[PDB]
Amino acid sequence: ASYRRPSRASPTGQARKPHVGVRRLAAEYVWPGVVLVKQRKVIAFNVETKRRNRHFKLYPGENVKVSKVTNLVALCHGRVKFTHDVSRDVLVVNVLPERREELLREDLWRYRTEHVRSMEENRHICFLRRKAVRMFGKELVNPPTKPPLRPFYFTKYDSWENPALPDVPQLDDD
Amino acid sequence: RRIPKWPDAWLARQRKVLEPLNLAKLRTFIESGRLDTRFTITQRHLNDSRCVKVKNGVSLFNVNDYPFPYKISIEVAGADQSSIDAIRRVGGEVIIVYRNRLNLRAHIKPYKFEVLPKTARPNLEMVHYLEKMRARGCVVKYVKPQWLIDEEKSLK
Amino acid sequence: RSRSKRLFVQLKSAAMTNFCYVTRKSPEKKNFRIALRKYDPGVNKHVMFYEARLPKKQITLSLQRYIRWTGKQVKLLLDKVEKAWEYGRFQKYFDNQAPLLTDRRGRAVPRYK
RNA sequence: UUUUUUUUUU
RNA sequence: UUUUUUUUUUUUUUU
RNA sequence: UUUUUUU
RNA sequence: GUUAGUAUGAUCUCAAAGUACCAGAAGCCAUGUGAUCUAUAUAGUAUAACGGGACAUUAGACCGAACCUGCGAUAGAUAAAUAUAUCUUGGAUGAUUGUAUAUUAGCGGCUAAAUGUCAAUCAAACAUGCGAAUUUUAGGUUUUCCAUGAAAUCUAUUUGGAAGAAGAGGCUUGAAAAAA
RNA sequence: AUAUAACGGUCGUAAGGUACGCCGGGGAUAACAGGUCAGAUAAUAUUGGGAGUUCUAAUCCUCGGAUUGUAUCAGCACCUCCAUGUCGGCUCAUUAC
RNA sequence: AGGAGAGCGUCUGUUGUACAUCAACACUAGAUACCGCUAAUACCACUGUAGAGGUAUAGUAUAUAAUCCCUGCCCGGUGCAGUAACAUGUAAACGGCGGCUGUUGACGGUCCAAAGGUAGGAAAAUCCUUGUCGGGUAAUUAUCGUCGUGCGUGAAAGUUGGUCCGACUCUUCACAUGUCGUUUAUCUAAAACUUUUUGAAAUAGAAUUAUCUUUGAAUAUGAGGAUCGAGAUGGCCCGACGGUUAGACCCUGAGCACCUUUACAUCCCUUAAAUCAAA
RNA sequence: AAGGGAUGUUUAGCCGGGAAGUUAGCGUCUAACAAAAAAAAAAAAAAA
RNA sequence: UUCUUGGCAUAACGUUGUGUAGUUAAA
RNA sequence: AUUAACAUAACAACAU
RNA sequence: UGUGUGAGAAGGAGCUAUACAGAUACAGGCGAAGGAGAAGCGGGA
RNA sequence: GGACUCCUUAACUUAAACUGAGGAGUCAAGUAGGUACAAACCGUACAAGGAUUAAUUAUGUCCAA
RNA sequence: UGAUAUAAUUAUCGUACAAGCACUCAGCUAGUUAUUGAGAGACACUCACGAGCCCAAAA
RNA sequence: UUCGUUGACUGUGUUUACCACGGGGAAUUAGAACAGAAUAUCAAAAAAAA
Repeated sequence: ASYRRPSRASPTGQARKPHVGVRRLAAEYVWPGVVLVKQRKVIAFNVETKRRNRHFKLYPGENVKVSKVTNLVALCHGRVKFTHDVSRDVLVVNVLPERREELLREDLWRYRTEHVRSMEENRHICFLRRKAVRMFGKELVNPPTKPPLRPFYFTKYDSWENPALPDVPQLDDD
Repeated sequence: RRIPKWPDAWLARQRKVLEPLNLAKLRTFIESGRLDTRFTITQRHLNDSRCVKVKNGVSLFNVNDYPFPYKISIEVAGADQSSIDAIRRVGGEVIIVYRNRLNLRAHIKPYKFEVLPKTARPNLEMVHYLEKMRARGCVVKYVKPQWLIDEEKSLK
Repeated sequence: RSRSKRLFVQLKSAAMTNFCYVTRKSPEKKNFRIALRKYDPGVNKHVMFYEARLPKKQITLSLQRYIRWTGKQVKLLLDKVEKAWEYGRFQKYFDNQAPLLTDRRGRAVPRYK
């Protein structure tokens, strides 16, 4: 008999996998430049006849940007929030601008997955859920004082809020 | 083998860098009394005081543009703009004299020579450096050539 | 290797500032001159950039070593030396890469010319 | 002869 | 009808 | 130291 | 009344060292010996042996003794012998046999041509080497007690198989002592 | 301005045989013997259909499934490890139906 | 080591081998190529020696194999010879030599090529380990004769073979015969036993060493159950994967060692080319 | 620059005992695990 | 308080070296 | 004169 | 606060290294509108 | 670049101790006990050390015990 | 007499066990060395001086 | 509208998504600041013999 050996047969195989999916959970502090959700522009045939979840992409919400490969990235210093759409049956990622402070257990409710009907409603909810206004502010609860972590290439594992280190003002937050 | 070449590294590594000297150390030495401010301080005194081991020429540099409290007339081969400004603000002086490899040795170690040498003439590069420092405001002491005088007589 | 059929053009500034740009065009438009209005740092002004009609035995490591060892076909190297000499180079003053041809003992101290 | 020589300083 | 099972290491099934 | 068989 | 470096003595061999934990191949190159065994027709400086028969008849003729050699069978195979013992082996007037002293030396010679032979396992001989031999295989690695305590996973190496080399990952973080 | 498409990149357009096979470490002679496996297949019984055609079971051919077993064929692993066409004959033997 | 049929075949002579148990080399003979003397060729110190103190009936090289026998076609092809200063001649030098289709078929169509197996032998040192028929035997597929299809070989590549010849396979005839169904008697001894003299080797982790069954994919004197009354010497060889060292296959070797249309790299030699001797 | 004779060195993937075919960058298609996934233990209503 | 822009690529360009090109009126 | 392996001898034992 | 994930010489019909100086970048602006009928021109700004 | 078992599942003859995946235990590197006889199964208040002591566990209770 | 017990060593997923060595004893025998190195999130001892430390070869 | 344009510009800086490393390179922010030269769009127009 005969048999055609596929080009992708062992050992010649794909080593890098398409790690497509969310990269930040709810109530997760983020800063501009961080990728929130990764996606791919490649689309397969017969998308409407599959069981897998990776074939579906998410839509942008509030304080988000779409990159070249359709990646959703943050645009402000805040926490990640998720929301569902009834009109479309698709999740939407939202970012609430917030300052660096201790996360209390009584504020967890602010980051709950809610259902919406419209983008307008999305924003309206966002507004209500937002802690405080930039122009008015509030009293921070145990804000950080120590400098940030060292570069990755320097040290992969750095101590957070080192007592040894001196106190430095925070200006990036604002 | 992956990163490309970087000629800038080994090209600048072979450069003859002058020996730096912070003004804070000079102030501490003056306060301690190792150096006498009543006269002009020179590389001979600096070397004999064990402050900085002079081998090719002392240079002066300031930090944070800190002002100089005292007033002195130092003689060094070069100095930074901040140091020159700080020394001149109070009323100090910075004197620069041209000396080659032999002349520097002679000046620092006169006892090593039975017959003292003669000062040599500078080249184009050194003349340009001296004239550049003259604009900065250092008292330059060197013999001028004829080609410069001739040209200047018309340029003026 | 790339299989691109696109032609390589060369745009030069009209100011004689030795400023050039890099781009590509389709192969069908062979007899077509490109002209643009790009920034020229040589004059701090927007000047015209026109497409220029830009048009040999290559020397390898092996060849070089052979030449240097045996001493055959030294004219190839001597031509480059003459070109370099003719062009502004080998200057005593204001030069670090190659101030001089060789030292007093006949050596090339600068590895990178 | 080698190395080191604060970036702070009312 | 039940207690007695692969108790299939041996005897025994004494209900 | 066996149980069960409505009225 | 705000800088903290420099240089010794221990331990160890972690990409150091004309040796690098130890023992242990085939084999290459250089300088020497060997023709007293063996191959070349003993190449005249020298040189010996062959009893008889068939009216075979000057011949590659036949039987056959000495001489050279040793088919088959048996035994031996730790030997009466590291190729011997019995018998009707073949040649024996011819590319017969035999002898003193001699020549050809290994990057070779000899070869009526077998990879047969050159000092009793030669498709490349033997002796010596401060030319001080190499190994991803594989053997060995020597007194006790205590503390802590793995992996057989990933990229790359045209990726292997009996984990070779290089990188990453994996460890000492915490806790867990209480009466109106 | 050419190559590295063997594209983690020395290709330098530089190939085959050895039954003359020495050294080192592993167990495989070109049907992969044995053990294990039970696809084909074997034993008993059963059912459908066709012979015996008076008659479904005196007797014979064939099909499906189930139990037991493995002679032979194919396949053959991580297990095992002697030397062969994976024996031909001679001598001397044991067990089951 | 005899009588007869038949296959193969130059021995005498040298030697243990290019596969399936059945070889080679050498030679009487013929034929081809080079060479006119300081010959060619060989050794490879180069004004040398052998050849040879020879002279085309001489010397040297390659291949074939009988004294004879009638001995086919092809130069498109590497190389050599020649020169239009790259026709033409050499197959006894140098690899070899075929498709469809129509009437047992002389004959007709078409493709390709330098040429398109000649004759002979032919179930074969070759296909196939039972091709048809005849001779022998109570049986013959073994073997001879023959047919020439079943596959196929193939002419100085050496084919075929009259006569003669034989340490070359096989068929078949004759005498005796313990080869035999199936085994006896006597004797001898470098056979065996006892004594005298004298005195090894292989091996050896330890030991006080079990029959049946079942466990362990390899495997039981040592593990579970049952059963079971010890030793020494002579004899046999069913187990203890019995002991030793004959043969023999494979590799991840990034290991040697030989041969070679690896002609890739290098060396030597012969062409070519240059220099001095040299007015 | 051509010819002859010598020397040295190379000829590497992967299943598979071996040979052959097939294949070698990047990208990309095909997926099964349950009931505090059931108001189906713990819930609701009580006219408690 | 400014109304926009450093292309296009659902296959994205072969790293390093050589060659070419470019830079040095300075301590 | 001299350790071990190895070779021989004497004494010691009774709920047997 | 609930997602990523195709290993085995397993299956399939995966497979192509390419385009553009522009009615392929492109500010502003515009842009397709049922059925029947006419025309027989594969036309949205 | 791992040996047995539990759930899901690719290949094979719904075969094989094979070949290869997802996530728990054990062995590897674990003692003594149970399972009749040889790592992987159950149990463990699991082996610093010594002595003549008490306990609900897998599991047993006619004899070998 | 009763009860109980699988020589040792290395490799290996595997006490792997019918694989490799060993009759026994005596002697020898396998991690040696910083005038030249060092603390690098898989582990790094200690003495002197101090913004100053060391001093090479002659001697 | 059959409309404009060449920004597919030129410099300073070492902070950030992922992470064996390499190629920040299946491709992330205004590093929101600073020093030059280009293109596109402006904005406003209320009160009608009670």
